[PDB]
Amino acid sequence: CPLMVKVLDAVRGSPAINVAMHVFRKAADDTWEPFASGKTSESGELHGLTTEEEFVEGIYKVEIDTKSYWKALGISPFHEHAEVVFTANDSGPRRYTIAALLSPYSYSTTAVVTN
Amino acid sequence: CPLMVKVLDAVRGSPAINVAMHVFRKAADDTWEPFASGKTSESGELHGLTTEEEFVEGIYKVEIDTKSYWKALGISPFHEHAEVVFTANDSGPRRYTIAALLSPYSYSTTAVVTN
Amino acid sequence: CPLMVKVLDAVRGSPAINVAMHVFRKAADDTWEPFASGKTSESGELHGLTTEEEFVEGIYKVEIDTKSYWKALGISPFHEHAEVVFTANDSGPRRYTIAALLSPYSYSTTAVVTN
Amino acid sequence: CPLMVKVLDAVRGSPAINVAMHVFRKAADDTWEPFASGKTSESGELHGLTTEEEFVEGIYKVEIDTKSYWKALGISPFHEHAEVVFTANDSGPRRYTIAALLSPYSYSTTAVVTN
Ligand SMILES: O=C1C[C@H](c2ccc(O)c(Cl)c2)Oc2cc(O)cc(O)c21
Ligand SMILES: O=C1C[C@H](c2ccc(O)c(Cl)c2)Oc2cc(O)cc(O)c21
Ligand SMILES: [Ca+2]
Ligand SMILES: [Ca+2]
Ligand SMILES: [Ca+2]
Ligand SMILES: [Ca+2]
Repeated sequence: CPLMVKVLDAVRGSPAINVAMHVFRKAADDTWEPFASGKTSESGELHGLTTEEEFVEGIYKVEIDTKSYWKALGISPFHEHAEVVFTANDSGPRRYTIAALLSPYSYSTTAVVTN
Repeated sequence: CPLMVKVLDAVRGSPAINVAMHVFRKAADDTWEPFASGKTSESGELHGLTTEEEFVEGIYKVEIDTKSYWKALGISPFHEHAEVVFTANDSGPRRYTIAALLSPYSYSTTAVVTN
Repeated sequence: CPLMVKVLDAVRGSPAINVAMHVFRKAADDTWEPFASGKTSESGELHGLTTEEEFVEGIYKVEIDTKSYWKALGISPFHEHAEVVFTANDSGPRRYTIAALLSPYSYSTTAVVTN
Repeated sequence: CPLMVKVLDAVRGSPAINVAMHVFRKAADDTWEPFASGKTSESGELHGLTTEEEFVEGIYKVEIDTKSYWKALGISPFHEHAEVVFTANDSGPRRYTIAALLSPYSYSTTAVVTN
């Protein structure tokens, strides 16, 4: 699993379940092409987005639909979504875990990159 | 000053100085048109991006060039930039302060919305 | 003002107002003696805790009563308080701003140390 | 495993390995009694601190020795340690995951509480 996303809810102290996200990859013409999508599980994790072979060097964007998450909980949040944009595999294949910690008016995101 | 951006550096414990950013407003064709830009001051702040009359309801994106900041410090970063996408809404007088706390592999962003 | 504390609320997108805090200085017998205290203003800030002459090198602890804050808002919190423990060091003129961003089950704290 | 701690390094984008921490439990006389200790593994996690039977209701403090971690990497950080203080099991047994994201001048901590 070369790309995994974990989302946590800082209001409830729980995984953020059923959070939709879309991954894009920058094309040679500088447009964002769709790459993968899914939603987080009961553990707040989304696995299986891509494979080692398909996850080539490039600039990737993970768009996490945080607004829909908060609205379903009755909360009108500040952000439309959380965006994570990064260059991947520029020094060879790596495994990426992208984590997001969500509050209505704030989020934090980190990356753990392993060889 | 209806919109201010403040950027902090979590490695140095300092304002993040000379950080470039661009602000975009979402157009009707779902594209991002440039709206304002600047670089942070010695206090890590960027003021004067817009005026009350110009800052109408809509979806705005603040793109903070964090990669160039870490590059100038000789530190290898994860993100291409930090993106803050939000809806500005008219409900009484509202001033928006977007704050971002930067680390090489993580960032946090919050919004302080006041009257 | 060599020491200022700023507290923000990530659920409401606002300064965290009327948050009590106590500052302690570590004594030679490894106990915490009270040094200063106050409550945050309507801007979420607490100034005037100490003076340049009094704020000598040592280990300091800022205990922020986050539990009482969330209780007053009717929101069940995780932490009893938020603790910030640090060494103040003389290396040129130094002003310390401790910032804390509060959510019910999470907090973030940073230090901005300037001249 | 009713109590687990995970520590991440926001400068390197990696688990924070070999981070020492000590857990204390508040006694009836309001002193902090030692409860458990250990260090994080290669995955940045510390498991096996306690058991369901031993982890009774009470106020617990997790003291994470972040200063020693940064110093071994050549960095002089701001904080002496990261402290996480919380009431546990007040509504019956729960499982607690305490996470800390570390930077030299900042840290974030969250809790995931499961039934
Ligand atoms: O608005 C903020 C929030 C910001 C902040 C952002 C993310 C974080 O995780 C933390 Cl701890 C703190 O700190 C600040 C420092 C400051 O001098 C003035 C400010 O307005 C802020
Ligand atoms: O990987 C992480 C990191 C995440 C996190 C994200 C942003 C943050 O600011 C903080 Cl503190 C923590 O917390 C976690 C909680 C958990 O149960 C299992 C995990 O793997 C993580
Ligand atoms: Ca390459
Ligand atoms: Ca309206
Ligand atoms: Ca000295
Ligand atoms: Ca009870």
